[PDB]
Amino acid sequence: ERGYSFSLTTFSPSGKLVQIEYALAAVAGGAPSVGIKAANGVVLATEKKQKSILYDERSVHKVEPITKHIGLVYSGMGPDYRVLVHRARKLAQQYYLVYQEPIPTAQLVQRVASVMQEYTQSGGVRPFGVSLLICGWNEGRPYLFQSDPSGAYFAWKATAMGKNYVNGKTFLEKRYNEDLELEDAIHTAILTLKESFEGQMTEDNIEVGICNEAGFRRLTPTEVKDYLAAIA
Amino acid sequence: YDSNSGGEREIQRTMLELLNQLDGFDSRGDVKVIMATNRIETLDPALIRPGRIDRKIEFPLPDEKTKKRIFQIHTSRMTLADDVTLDDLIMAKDDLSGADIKAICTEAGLMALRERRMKVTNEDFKKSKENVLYKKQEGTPEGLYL
Amino acid sequence: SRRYDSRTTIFSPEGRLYQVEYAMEAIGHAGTCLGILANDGVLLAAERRNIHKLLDEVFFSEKIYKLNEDMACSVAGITSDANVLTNELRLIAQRYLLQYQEPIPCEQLVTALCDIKQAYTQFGGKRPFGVSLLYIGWDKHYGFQLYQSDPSGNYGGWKATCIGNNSAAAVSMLKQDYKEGEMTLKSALALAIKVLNKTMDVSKLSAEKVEIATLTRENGKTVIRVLKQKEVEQLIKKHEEEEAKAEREK
Amino acid sequence: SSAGFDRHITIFSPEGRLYQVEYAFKAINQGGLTSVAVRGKDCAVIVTQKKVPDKLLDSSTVTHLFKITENIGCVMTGMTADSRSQVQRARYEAANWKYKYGYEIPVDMLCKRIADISQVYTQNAEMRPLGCCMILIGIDEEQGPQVYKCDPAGYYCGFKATAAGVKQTESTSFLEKKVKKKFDWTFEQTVETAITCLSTVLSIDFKPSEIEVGVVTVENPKFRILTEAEIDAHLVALAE
Amino acid sequence: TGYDLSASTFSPDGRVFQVEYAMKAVENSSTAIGIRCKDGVVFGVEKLVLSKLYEEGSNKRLFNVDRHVGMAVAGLLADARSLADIAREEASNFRSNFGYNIPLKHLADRVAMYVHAYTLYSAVRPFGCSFMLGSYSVNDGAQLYMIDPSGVSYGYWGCAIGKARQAAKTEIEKLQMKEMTCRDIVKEVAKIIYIVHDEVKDKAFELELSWVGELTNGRHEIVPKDIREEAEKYAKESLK
Amino acid sequence: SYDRAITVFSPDGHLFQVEYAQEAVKKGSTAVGVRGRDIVVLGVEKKSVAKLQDERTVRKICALDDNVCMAFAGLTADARIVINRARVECQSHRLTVEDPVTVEYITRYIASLKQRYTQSNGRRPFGISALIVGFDFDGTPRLYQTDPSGTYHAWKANAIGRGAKSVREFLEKNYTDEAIETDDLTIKLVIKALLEVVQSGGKNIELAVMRRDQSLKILNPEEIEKYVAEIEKEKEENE
Amino acid sequence: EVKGVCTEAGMYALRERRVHVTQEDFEMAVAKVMQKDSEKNMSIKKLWK
Amino acid sequence: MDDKALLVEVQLLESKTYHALSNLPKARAALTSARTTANAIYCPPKLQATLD
Repeated sequence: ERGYSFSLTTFSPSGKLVQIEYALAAVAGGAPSVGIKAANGVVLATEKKQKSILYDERSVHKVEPITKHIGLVYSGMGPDYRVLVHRARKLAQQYYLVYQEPIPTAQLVQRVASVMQEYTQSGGVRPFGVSLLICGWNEGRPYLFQSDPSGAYFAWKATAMGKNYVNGKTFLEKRYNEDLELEDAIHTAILTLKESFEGQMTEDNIEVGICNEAGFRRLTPTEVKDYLAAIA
Repeated sequence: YDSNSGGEREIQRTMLELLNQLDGFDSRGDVKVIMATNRIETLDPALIRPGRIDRKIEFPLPDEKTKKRIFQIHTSRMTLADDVTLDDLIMAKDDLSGADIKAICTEAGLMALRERRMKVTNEDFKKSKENVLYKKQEGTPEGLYL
Repeated sequence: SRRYDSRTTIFSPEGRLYQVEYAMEAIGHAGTCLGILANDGVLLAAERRNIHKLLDEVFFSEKIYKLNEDMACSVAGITSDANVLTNELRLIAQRYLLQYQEPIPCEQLVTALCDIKQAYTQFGGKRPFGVSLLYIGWDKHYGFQLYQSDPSGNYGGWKATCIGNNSAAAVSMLKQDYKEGEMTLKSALALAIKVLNKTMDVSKLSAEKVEIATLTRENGKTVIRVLKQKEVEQLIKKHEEEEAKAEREK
Repeated sequence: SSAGFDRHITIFSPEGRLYQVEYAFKAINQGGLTSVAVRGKDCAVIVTQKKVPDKLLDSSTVTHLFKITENIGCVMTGMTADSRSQVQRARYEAANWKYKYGYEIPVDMLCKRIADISQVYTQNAEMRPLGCCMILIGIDEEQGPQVYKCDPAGYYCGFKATAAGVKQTESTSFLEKKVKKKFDWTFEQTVETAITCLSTVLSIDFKPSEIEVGVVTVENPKFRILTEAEIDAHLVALAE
Repeated sequence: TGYDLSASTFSPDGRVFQVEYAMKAVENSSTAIGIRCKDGVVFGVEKLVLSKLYEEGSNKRLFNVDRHVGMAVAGLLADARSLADIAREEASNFRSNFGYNIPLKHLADRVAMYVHAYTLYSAVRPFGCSFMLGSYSVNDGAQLYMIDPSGVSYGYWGCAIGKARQAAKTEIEKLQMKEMTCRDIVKEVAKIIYIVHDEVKDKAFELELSWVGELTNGRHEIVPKDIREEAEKYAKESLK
Repeated sequence: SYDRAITVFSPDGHLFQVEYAQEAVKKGSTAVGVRGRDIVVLGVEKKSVAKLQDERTVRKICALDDNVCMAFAGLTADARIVINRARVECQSHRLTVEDPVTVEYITRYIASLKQRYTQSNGRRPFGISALIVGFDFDGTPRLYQTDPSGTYHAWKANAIGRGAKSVREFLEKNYTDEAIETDDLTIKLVIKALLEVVQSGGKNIELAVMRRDQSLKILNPEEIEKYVAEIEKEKEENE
Repeated sequence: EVKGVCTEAGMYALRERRVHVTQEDFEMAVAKVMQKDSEKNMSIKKLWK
Repeated sequence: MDDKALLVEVQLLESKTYHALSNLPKARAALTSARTTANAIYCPPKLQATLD
C-alpha cells in the first residue's frame, strides 16, 4: 500500500455509525443458531444446510473448538468467520505461554472484541460480518457470551441469532426456566432450531457442540441421529 | 421572470413602472424612499445597482444589553407588583427578541388572571419564562470555545 | 485513490468543527450518569439502558470501571470505544506508580487522557471517539473530586455534572436544589434517587434499572463501595415514603 | 441501491450485501470455458476442453491442467493472467509445508491457505479480488480421494462431483441425477460420466483433441495427465 | 463509465476497462511480426520515418535481452525500454544463483508476473506494451512467446503486433513452418512487411530484421542488413 | 504514515484553512492586555460560570516560566498542547543557556511551531491566538501576540475573541500615557475596557498583573468590586 | 395503538368462539402491532449505551 | 406454555368430536384454527393427510 490509512467509517450527521449498522444487516440474514446455558453445561446448536446432494459434511465445520473447553459458533458470513477463529487460536496461546494456565472464557472475549473493535477504527478496511457465541465451563460455573461486528460483548442465558431470531427469542423466553439439565437443554435447543428449519432434519442438517465441566465435546452425527428421535 | 400566462405579468409591469417613476428624472422634489425586506439575495438586482439606491443598511444581532430596556418597556403598562424579580429572567435566558419578551408579559398576565388576581407575582413570570420560551431552543456548541 | 477520503480534519466553512460536532451531539442519547459531592464521599448513579430478562450480570460492575485503587469512572457512549480508553487509562495510572512509587493525582490522569483524545482528531483523518465519561477519586492535595470529559479533549472540574441529554432537566433541578458542604451519605443519595425518578421515564424506578457506586475514605484505604441490591430497594421505599409524607399538605 | 461507494470498493450495502465480490463470480464467465470434476471410489477425474482459435498457436502451452505437487493437481477457470498467479502461490505454500512440517501437505489444508489469501484481497479495500476459480484433486492416506473448490470470495468445501466454469446449472443438475440414483463408480465408470456430462451439456460430441484428463488413482497417487491416444481409447470404448 | 478509472474496480458485468484501454493503445502502433522456422526465429519490425526526424538507426525496437533471447516490442516505446531492463535483470539473477542460461519458458513467466502485478492496484497503471520473445538452444530448439498488457503469455509459431494484426497473420499461416530454413524465411518476412501498410499515410518506412537460430550459434544479433540486402530486392518483386 | 496535503492555495490567491481557523478565534471569549514601564496587566472576560461548580480548573491564564505569562482565545484543547509544548522549551533553554528565557525567544518558538504545522501534510492547523506577556532582564515590559497563520508582532494593547474590534476601537480612543502612569489607574482602565464589551456583573472578569519582580497574582474578587466601584465613581462625575 | 390491541385480542377470541380473553391474548396483540423498522436485535440499542 | 406440534393434534381431535356430536360451525372453526397453526409447521409428514 501507500500510506492512506484513512478510516472509511465516520459519524452520521444524526450521530450514528453507518457501516456497522449495515454489517449487522448481514448478520441478521445468515444461518440461524441457538445457544442455551443450563447450570451444568452450555449447548451450542447451529443449522447447517447444503444446496445440493453433492456437498460434503465431513469437511466444513461450524462448531469449532478453541482450547479444550471453549467452543465457538457464528451466525454471520463464512470466510470472515475463519479469520477470527485462527486469530483467537493464537490469542489463547499467549495466555498459556505466559500464565501456564487455561484462559478463562471472559478473558478471551475481552481480547477478541478488542481485536474486532480496533479493526473497525483503522483505515482502509470494512468491519466483519460475523457475530459469535462463545461458551466454556471454567472454574465450576459455565459461561455463554455473544459478540458482534461493533465489538461489544454480552452475557446471555439463552439467545439466538441468524434468521427469525426474534421468533426464537420469544420461544426461549417461554421455554427457558431458572434451571434444567444438559440433556433437557439439548432437547429445547433442537426445538427452537426446528422452529425456522425446513422439512428434512437429519443428523446432517444440524450440528451441535456441548461444554461439559469435563470439557468441550463436539457431538458426532450418530448421537444426533439418536437424540433427534422424538425431538422437540 | 417573464411567463406567457396572465397571472405573473400584472406584477412585472407594476414593478417595471415603479422603477420608471422612481427614476423619471423630470421633477421629483426630493422624495425620500425607505425600502425594507428580511432577505436580500433573492431580490431585484437593478434596484441594488447605483443610480437607484446607495444605502444598504444591515441590522445585525443582539446581546444582553439591549434586552433589559425592552423588558422594562414591556413591563411598564401593567399592575406590576412589588414581588417580581426580572433580573433572574434576564440573566438566565440568553437568546430572545422583544417579540419573545412581549409573549412573556402576556402569558404572565394570563396566568395572573387564571388564578383570579389583579397583580402579577414573580411565579407567573417564572412559569411564563419556562413555558413560552421553549419553542425554538435548538443548536449550540457549548463548552468547546472558551 | 483520494476520492474515498471523508476529510474529518478540515474546518467547517462556517469556521468551526464539523465532525467532532456530530459526536458531541450524538453523545446525549442513550445513557444517563451523574455524581455528587459536598462532603466526605462521592457517588455515581448510573442507569441500565436495557434490562432484558435473559441476561446474566456475572461481573457486578457493568458501567462503573474501577480504574485504580483510588479512582473510578462512568462511561456513556460507544461500548466498544469505552473498552479502548479504559484499558488505556488504567495503564496510564500504573506507569506513574512505577516511576514515582506514589498514587496518581486525579487531574494529571484526566489531562493524560484528554491529550490522547485530541490528537486523534487533528492528524490522520481518524474517526474521533464517541465517549464522554466522568471521574471520581481522592488525592492528597484537594480530596474528593469530580471531572467531566468530552470527545473533543476538553475537561473540567464540577460538583453536580451529568452526561446524558435527558439530564438537562436534572441540571436545572440541581441548580434549583444543591447544598454547599452539607452532603451526607443520606442527603446526596436521597437526592440522586430523587433525580432519576423524575428524569428517567421508568415508572416507580425499578431497582434493577439503576446502579450506584460510592467512594469513602475509610482509614487510609479509600474504600470503593458498590452496593448490591436491598439497600437500593429500601432507599426507594424511603423515597416514596418521603414523597407520600410531603404530599399530605396538598 | 447504492450508498457511498458500495459499487466501487469492497464495503457494505444498505441491503447487507456487497457487489465487487459478486461481480467477480461472473468475471469467470468472460473466460468462456467449462471444467468438470468427478470423484469416484478409487480415483478423481478432471476434464476440461480447450479452444484453439489459431492454427499458428501451439498445442502444448495452452492446457489449464497444472501440477501443484507430485500428488496434487488442479484446473483453473476464469481469466488466465489471474490463474497462473494463483498457481504460483499454491506451488509456493505446498513446499513450505514440507520445509516446516516434514510431511506431504494434505489436499484439504492447501485450500485453507488459498482461501485465506483470497479473503484478505476481499478485505482490504485498495486492491483487486482476483476473479478466477480453483479445483483440486489428490489422494489422502486413510481418507481416499478428495475434490475441493476454492472461490474468490474465500470459501471452500469438499464435493463428490462438481463442475465449474460457464455451465454449472445444467452440469450440476445432470450430476445430481447421476449421483442420487446410487450407481457403481470404479474407474472407467467415473471417466465416462465425466465425459458424457460435458458432452451432453455442451452438446458437441467432439473429436479427441480438445479435452484433457488429469486423473489420480489410489494405486498410482502421482498426478497424471492422460495422453491423447488413451483419451481416444476411453471415448471409443464407451461408444457402442 | 464510473467504473473505468482504477485498476482495482470491476465493471458491473465483470471486466476491467483499464486493461481494455491499454490493449487498444498497443493496437494503434506500427506492425511487428515474428515467425520461427525449423532451426531459428526471425524478427521483423516495420519502422516509420516521418520526413527525416532522426538518423538511420535511432530507437530500434529489436532489443537484445540475453545472449540468446530477443525482443520485438510495439506500443508505447518508453515503457518497452523499462521491460527490457526488467527482463535483462531477471536473466542475470538466474545466472547468478544457478549458472546455466535462462530457459525461455521461465523468462516468459517471470516477466508476465511483473506485468500482471501492475493490473491490480489503484496506485500504478497497466503497461502499454506487447512484445515477442525469441530464442534458440540445441537442447530445446527454438521457442517463440508473446505477452499482452494483461499478462496472458504463451506459445506461437507466427504472431503479429500492431495495427496490421489480423491482416498480417492471414498470410503467415499460408506458409509452411517446418519445411523452411530461416534464411528462406528472412525474405519471406520482408514481403509481408512490404505487402501490408500501403504508403498512403506514411511514405517512408524502414525494415529492421533480427535473427537468432542455428546459423548464429544461438547468439542473437541483427541480420547483416547492408550486407547482401536480398530482402528488399526480393520484396519489391510484388508490384502486381 | 499519512501523506495528504490539507492546506492548498485558492484561484484568487489565498488560503482556506487559515481563514477558517481565525473564525474559531473570532468565536471565543475576549482577553485584553496592556503594558506599562514597570508593571503589566492582562484580563479575560466571558466567564459565564455555572456558580455551583469548580473553577480552579477553568483558569485560562497560565505561566510558562517565572517571567512569561499566557492569555489565549479560540478553542481550549489546542491551547493545552501549545502550552505544554512551550513549557518544555523555556525549560530546556534554561538548561543550555543559564539565563531566564527572553519573552521574544519563546514567541518565536510558538510561531515557528504553528507555521510548520500549517505547512505539513495531514495536519489540521491550530485555532488559538495567544497574548504573551513578560518583562525581560533590564526591566523591559512588553507584550506580543500570535496568529493561527504563525505571524507575530508587538502591541501596546491587544484584544481578541468575540468582539475585539469594538474593544480595539475603545482602546483606539485611549492613547494616553497618563493612564500608564499610575498602576491602579492602568488596572481600572482594563476593567473599563472589559466592561465595555462584556456585561461584566462583577463575577465575569478575571484580571491578573505582574510587577516585573514577582510571579503573577490573581487579584481578589473584592478588588474587582473595589476597582469597579471607583470606576463607577469616576464615571459618575460627567455632570 | 391501544385500540389495535383491543381489536386484535377481540379477533383472537372470535375465531375460538369464546367470550373470554386471557393475558396472553393481549401479549400476542401488542407484538402484532409493535412491528417497526427499528428492529429490536438487542444490538441496535446496547452498542450505544 | 411452549408447544406447537401437539396443539395441531388436539385441534383435529376436537374437530372430529364436534362433528361426532353434530356441530357444523364450531367444528368448522376448530378446523380453521387447526389449519392456521399447521401452516407454520415445518413438518406435517403424516399429520397432513390426517388434517386433509
